[PDB]
Amino acid sequence: EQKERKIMKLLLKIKNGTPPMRKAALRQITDKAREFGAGPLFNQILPLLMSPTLEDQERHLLVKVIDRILYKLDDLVRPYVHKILVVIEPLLIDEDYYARVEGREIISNLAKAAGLATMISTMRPDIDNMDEYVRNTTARAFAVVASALGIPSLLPFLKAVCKSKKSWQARHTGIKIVQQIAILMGCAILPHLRSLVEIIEHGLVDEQQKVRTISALAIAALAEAATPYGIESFDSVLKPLWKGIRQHRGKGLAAFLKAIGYLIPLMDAEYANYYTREVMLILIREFQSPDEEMKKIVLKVVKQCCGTDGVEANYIKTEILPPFFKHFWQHRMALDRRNYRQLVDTTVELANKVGAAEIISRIVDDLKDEAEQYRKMVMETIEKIMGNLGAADIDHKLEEQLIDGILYAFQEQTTEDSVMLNGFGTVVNALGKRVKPYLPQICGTVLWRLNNKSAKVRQQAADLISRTAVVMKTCQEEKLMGHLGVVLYEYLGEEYPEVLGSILGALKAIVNVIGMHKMTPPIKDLLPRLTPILKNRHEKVQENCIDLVGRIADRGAEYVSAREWMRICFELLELLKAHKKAIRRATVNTFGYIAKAIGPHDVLATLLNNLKVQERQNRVCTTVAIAIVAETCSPFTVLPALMNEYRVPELNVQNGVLKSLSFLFEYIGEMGKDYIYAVTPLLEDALMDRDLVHRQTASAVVQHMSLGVYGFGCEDSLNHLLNYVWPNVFETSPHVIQAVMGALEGLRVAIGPCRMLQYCLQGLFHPARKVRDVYWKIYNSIYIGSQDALIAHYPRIYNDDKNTYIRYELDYIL
Amino acid sequence: IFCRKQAGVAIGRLCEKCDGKCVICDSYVRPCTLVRICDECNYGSYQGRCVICGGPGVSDAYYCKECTIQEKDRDGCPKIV
Amino acid sequence: NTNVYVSGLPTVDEFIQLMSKFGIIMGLCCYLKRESVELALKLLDEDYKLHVEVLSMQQKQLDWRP
Amino acid sequence: KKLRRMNRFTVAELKQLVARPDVVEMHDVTAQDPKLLVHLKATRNSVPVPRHWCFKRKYLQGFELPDFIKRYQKLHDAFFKWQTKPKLTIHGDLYYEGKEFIDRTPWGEL
Amino acid sequence: AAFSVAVCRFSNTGEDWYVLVGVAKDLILNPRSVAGGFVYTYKLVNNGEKLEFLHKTPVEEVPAAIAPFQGRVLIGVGKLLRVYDLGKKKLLRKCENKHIANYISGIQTIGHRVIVSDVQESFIWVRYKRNENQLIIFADDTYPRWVTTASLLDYDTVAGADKFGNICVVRLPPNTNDEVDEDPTGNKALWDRGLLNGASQKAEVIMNYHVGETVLSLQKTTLIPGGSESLVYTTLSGGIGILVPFTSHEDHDFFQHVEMHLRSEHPPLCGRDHLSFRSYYFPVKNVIDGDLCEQFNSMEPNKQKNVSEELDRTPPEVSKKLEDIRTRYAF
Amino acid sequence: EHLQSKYIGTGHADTTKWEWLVNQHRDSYCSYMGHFDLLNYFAIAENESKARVRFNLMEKMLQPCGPPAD
Amino acid sequence: MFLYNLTLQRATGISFAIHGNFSGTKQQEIVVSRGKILELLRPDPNTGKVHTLLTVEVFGVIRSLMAFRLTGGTKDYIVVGSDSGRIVILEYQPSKNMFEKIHQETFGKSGCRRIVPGQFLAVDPKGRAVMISAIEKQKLVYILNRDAAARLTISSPLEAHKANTLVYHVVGVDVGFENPMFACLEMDYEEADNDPTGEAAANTQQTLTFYELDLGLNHVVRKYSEPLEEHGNFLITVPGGSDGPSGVLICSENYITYKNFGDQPDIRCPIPRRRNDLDDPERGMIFVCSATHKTKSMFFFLAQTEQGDIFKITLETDEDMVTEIRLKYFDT
RNA sequence: GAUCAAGUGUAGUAUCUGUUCUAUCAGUUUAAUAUCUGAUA
Ligand SMILES: [Zn+2]
Ligand SMILES: [Zn+2]
Ligand SMILES: [Zn+2]
Repeated sequence: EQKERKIMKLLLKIKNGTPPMRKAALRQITDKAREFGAGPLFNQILPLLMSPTLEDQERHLLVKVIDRILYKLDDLVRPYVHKILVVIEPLLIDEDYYARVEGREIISNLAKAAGLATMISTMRPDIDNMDEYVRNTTARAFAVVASALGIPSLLPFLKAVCKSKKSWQARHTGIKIVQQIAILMGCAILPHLRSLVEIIEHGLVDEQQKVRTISALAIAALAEAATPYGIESFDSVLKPLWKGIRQHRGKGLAAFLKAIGYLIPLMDAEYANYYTREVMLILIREFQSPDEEMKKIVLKVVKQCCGTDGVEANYIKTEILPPFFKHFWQHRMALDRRNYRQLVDTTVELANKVGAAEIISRIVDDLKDEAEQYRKMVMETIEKIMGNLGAADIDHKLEEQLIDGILYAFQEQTTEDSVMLNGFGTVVNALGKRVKPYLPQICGTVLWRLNNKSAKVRQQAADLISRTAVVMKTCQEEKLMGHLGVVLYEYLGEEYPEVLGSILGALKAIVNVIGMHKMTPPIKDLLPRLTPILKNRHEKVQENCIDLVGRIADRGAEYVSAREWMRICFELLELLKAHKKAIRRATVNTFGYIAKAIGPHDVLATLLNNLKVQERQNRVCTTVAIAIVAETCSPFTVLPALMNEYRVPELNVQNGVLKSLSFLFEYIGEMGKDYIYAVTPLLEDALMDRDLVHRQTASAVVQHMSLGVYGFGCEDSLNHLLNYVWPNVFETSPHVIQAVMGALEGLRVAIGPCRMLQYCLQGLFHPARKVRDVYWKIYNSIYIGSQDALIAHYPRIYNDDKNTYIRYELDYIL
Repeated sequence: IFCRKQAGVAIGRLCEKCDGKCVICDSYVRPCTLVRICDECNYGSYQGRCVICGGPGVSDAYYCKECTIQEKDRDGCPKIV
Repeated sequence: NTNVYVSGLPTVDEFIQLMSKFGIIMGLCCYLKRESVELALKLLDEDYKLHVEVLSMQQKQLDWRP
Repeated sequence: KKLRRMNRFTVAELKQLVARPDVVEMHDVTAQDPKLLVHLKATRNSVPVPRHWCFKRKYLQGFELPDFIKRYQKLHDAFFKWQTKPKLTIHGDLYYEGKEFIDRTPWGEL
Repeated sequence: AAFSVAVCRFSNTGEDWYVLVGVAKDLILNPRSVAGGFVYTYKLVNNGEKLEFLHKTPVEEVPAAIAPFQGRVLIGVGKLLRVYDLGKKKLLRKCENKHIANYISGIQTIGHRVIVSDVQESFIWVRYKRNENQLIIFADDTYPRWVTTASLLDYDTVAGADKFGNICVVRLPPNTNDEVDEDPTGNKALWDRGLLNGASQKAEVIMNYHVGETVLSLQKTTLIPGGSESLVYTTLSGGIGILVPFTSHEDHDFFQHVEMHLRSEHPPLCGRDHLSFRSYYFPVKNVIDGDLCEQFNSMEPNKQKNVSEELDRTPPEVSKKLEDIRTRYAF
Repeated sequence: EHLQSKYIGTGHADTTKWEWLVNQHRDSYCSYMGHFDLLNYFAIAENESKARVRFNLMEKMLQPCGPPAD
Repeated sequence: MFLYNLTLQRATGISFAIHGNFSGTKQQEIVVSRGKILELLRPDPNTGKVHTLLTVEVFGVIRSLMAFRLTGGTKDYIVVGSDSGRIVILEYQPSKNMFEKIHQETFGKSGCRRIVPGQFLAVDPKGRAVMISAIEKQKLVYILNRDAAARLTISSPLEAHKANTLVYHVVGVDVGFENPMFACLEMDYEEADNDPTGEAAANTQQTLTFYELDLGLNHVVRKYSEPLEEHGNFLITVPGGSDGPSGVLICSENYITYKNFGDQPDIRCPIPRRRNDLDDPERGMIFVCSATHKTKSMFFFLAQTEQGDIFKITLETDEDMVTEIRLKYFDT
């Protein structure tokens, strides 16, 4: 009895505590599994698996137990299969993907453990069950049984089941299993495909509507899994499907149409023609069908047939499009999101084959429609088609209808819709140069919506400017872009940051277009307005404001004072280390522009004075800033100033220039090659110095110099620096020794493993353990780093009495 | 400590606060190689975890250039544990 | 000298937060270090129009200890 | 047990057994393999262990602006016109406490 | 087993030509042992169409390299470098040097300088003191290299190749002195000494490059009439390649930028880093891979555009500048 | 550090001459097996087939330096 | 001394060759490794002459090649093992005359390393799985699947590492559509390292181990392992399922042996020697390389000795059991 | 330089004040010392 309590203790140490406790306890259960026995152990495990309280990760760990005990127990599980299975089976039907895959995993392991004959003998009485739910799970159980074991192994059982004359429920479940096998396995079906089709094939012909339905769904699932291969396997079922298509009705026909839709993409171009035409006689009739399930199918079959290579673009243009537009492109279809997405997709695929203009010309008449949701549907379709195919196909007379309708739809939607914003931006960007005649109408429509009283509605108008200002450049740009910008300049006082971010995102788009002299709110008025906005808490505002101040610095440096730029740099300074990636990247780019704007000298003098007087947070920000002023502008303008700060006889400023140099070398990368010789003597002083933090961060400079200059020569200067790094190998402070290991791992790359080995050899067998520990730690980094390179560099070691240590193959001559 | 199981097909992710940092060195300079994590570290709740802190991942994790050069992309699944 | 005088002011609460950006502080201000005075004269002048004219643990705020 | 610490070569014996008696230090005798150690100390490009490894004190518990900088265009030319390589130490010249105190045309020039 | 050969005249015999062939006797490769060796001398006769055997001279270890030097022959027997006069019945050992670290694979000469290829310890520079009858080591490399072959580029510079598919160029630093003594009592092997357990002066490695494959020949030559001079190499997989000097930065810094962009835009097919491959045993130094640069022409035009834009050029100008450098030296 | 133990052929302060040389020889033979040109060189030098050179190297992997010291 | 490297004559030596429908057409090409270069050859079946279609410097050390095909596919992939430490799958794109990198999966550090995979590459004949194996300890298996679009998909690697184990060769065993199996000739070296006498080295035997990949459970199990009478230098995959009896020929010193798991006995044939051979009698004989020819109703192997003599090898079968190996001298 | 007590502070590392160190051998230990554990005074 007490050993069952040990199972509790072991379960507890898996379900709770540190990972080695879990690992040990699992090892204990699994090796003890033979003694515990399957009966007691599953009487105890299955209650946890049945508990509603069990988390996903608890369940996953319990599965990681179940796999191993099943492997250990093996044949011992055979009496308990029935009990184990009924607790597990519901997982196969759980909506949670992970609960589901876990159930499949443990049925797989249970099926490897228990003999096939026992799985069959367990689940066979459920094949014949009256409940479709029991049959459904049983079908999913057997599919997993098939997956774990060989598919051929289960075939002789399926061959008996699908011909089980005494119960349609049984024959039905057989074909459910054959469907579920295809859904589970995927393309792995293919070498067993004809064996599976030849099990189903008689079912399509059967006297029971249920069996015909499930066999058509099995054939759909097999065809889906086989795509694009395996057509030769289905040659059996082609005749039965047409003979059914011509005859069946309702959801029993929807099943056959589903099968056919998956078969036509498998076919050669000649058969694709013949059999698509066979479909349309019935599929066009089903376009009238009231049933939403049928309507889901026929759109799928249209998408599949017209997507197939064989079927003529002209055939689609003549026989598909007229009845399709008639029955589906009408107001009633916008009402259901399922039909909505399916119709949009189907229609975009027709466009991919037949062309943009053939579809768009049947749709655009309804951009001017009454209903918002139907206008949304057509707009989403035009959005997708012109995103895929562009404007090339579209007639001038179709532009006129597009743009008229697009403008009408935008002025019509009561509430800001993303779809209308997408559609309008896409179509304008696609048309490009062709938009020129309509620009007054577009601008007026935008400007109207930009003067609207609603926050969201103005956000959408500014977003639309943001997405399309590049097209608006075309002509009278100064006139139109400029007034849009003056309206936006008023909204720079926005109460809502969501909106202000878009105002800024629209202003940003204007200055990326306008020549800065032609700006309508002059830059002298624009920048002061932005300076308080830089301090806004909201991410979208900060991003667009910093990025906009960026373009003003880049493109229009001359319009504002040195001191104006200097104050802006000093405010931007902390944003270089902001939490958000976007805010940092904007700050880095734009500090780089403003450093060019000011010129490097006084911005650097200001940064070096800040580096002496601030808290660690803002001091690290200045090290980032100084490096931007080096990569941008000139590095040679930065290093002379840093060299002078190091001549100040104070440990805190000196330590500061070492952090500045360490980041400068990380940041400028390959540019560092020009500068190693100049910075070398500073690093000698720093690395000879008594201070622990000088030697730590001089080592960090050497890491970044080394990794930055790899392959550009300079190994002379790096060998020289290694003579000052290397003595620090016996330092004991965590921070200095990790920085020294970092430097050595850098120099292994830039000087190479040969040199690093030459520094290790005399210490690997040195008398003192504290030398050996340190030298083997270094050697192991070089070895893991460069194992195959070391072959060339190992010294000649002479033979002993017992042992051969020469490498004779490398002594050979040719 | 780092996980160091053999990495697989799953891509490592980063939360907004840790966005753009290198998992190994915590530098924000020059992301170069996509981080790859082991299946166990990317399963269920573990799926979508920030490599550095385990938060919801808003972006793909990237090993820096300095780490890629040193072949520190190769040590195994850099999920911090 | 690290002492600085300021004019064109609006509270002590505003004043300390406003001036903290030019470096550590131990109307009139007193910075730890002289270079804060150069920063104030460059930047806090004109920043209303603002106008500007001329222990261990406290120094250990400027340290680069890891 | 102290016994194996007695089961060692004398310095005399190690000095005579080896190709290079000038690399044999007092401490070398006490190694787990003094013959491998002395061999590695004699290899042609190998660098000695930092001498302070046996000192009771921690390693260091006992700047001038380069001439071309010190000398826009001027600041470019310091790096791209008149920059001289500093005195560089050779491979293996480790720093320590007291360290400071027939035609001849080159092939493949430009 | 013949391992070395030379054709030469001797000062004593004047016009008469000789073929000297160095032979190992009963060489076992692994574990290595040998029954010493021989140098066979033949008098070349009948306008160099027949070998008239003259004498067979025994030696203690394989005479692995032979090099004619100042009307006498320099033979490297194991680790011993010896000058041999023709003699009449046998070669006469005028001088010997026993300070070479290991087995000698090759011997090049220029003026009074002798460059000795050690099997593992790379290059040793020796001067023959003519009046004093001494071979003096005056410089060595700072790396082990498993040298296979060597070539003299100038009086101060050696191109070498090794068993690990590398090429290097090693140069004597300016103001290296070859006028060096060896002490008649012993002082220069006792008190006075060399650096790091090698010679007192060191060669600089001015070039390193992993060819990717073992080189057994190096020759400085012009491959085309009125083309530029080049360093030609050959390999065990049957490759032939060249290393050619850039004449100016207008070439060098351009091809440097081309190589940088192709390393990222067109990375190696089987997943290697290119810089890592060319840096296999030592970091790559002063060589640009034209085998990578000429892949520009094999990129899709999408990449050719993008790479050429980052080079301030159109793709035809890039293709032409690639053709121009090949045709200047190579065919 | 502990994690270095994931990698065979690393060492530590009580690594012997024999342990270290056996790793150098095993790594060398694996390098010769991979480097096609280095394998070419040995096949030509021994006058032996590349397939027998590879086999002889694999046979040498078991006890490349002779038995452990004692 | 700035220098520009140019190849004048590409390497001509071949170290690996694989054959397949790399173009995805009726005709066969050969992909050859020249170590640093990957090259595609077409033999014209009319003119006889062999045309080089494509040559690519791969700036790496190619160490293994396999052709493989997904079940149902018309076109062969090249899978490459290299010093890179990344498994690379290439598809030849005939229209663009280029090798296109379909996958690149990373598992280790670069160089020709002892414990990092790349030296040995084995693919399942059906193309379901690929195993990349290091000389020592580390072996990794990548499952291969075809997506709906028919683009190749590579599974995450499954670890199959056995410490202190040296692998001499790995080949995929043809099990038909049963779970993929790989076969490795392996020797465990732990005991030799711990035995001062050296007896353990002498008494260490190579084993043939079959590793099975249970596709369902995503794990690789070391399912059978067996000591060989003598050391094999390489393995040959024997055709399986309908095509043949499965199993693997071990080529060894003086012998060729057929083995299969289960009730199959060992069949062993000595390698026939040259009559009047002038060679040193102490010299054993190995097969240096092999080709397989699989035909609609039969198969045979060609195996070449160190002397250059090719033997045609056939296997007689009764039921699914091999009963004898037959060797006919073919050509030199 | 080792070693004991006390204050103080940090994500972590420590700083800082007040003491001890006087003879040999053996064992433990170390590169050698030392410390530590016994013995002789
Ligand atoms: Zn990093
Ligand atoms: Zn992980
Ligand atoms: Zn995070």
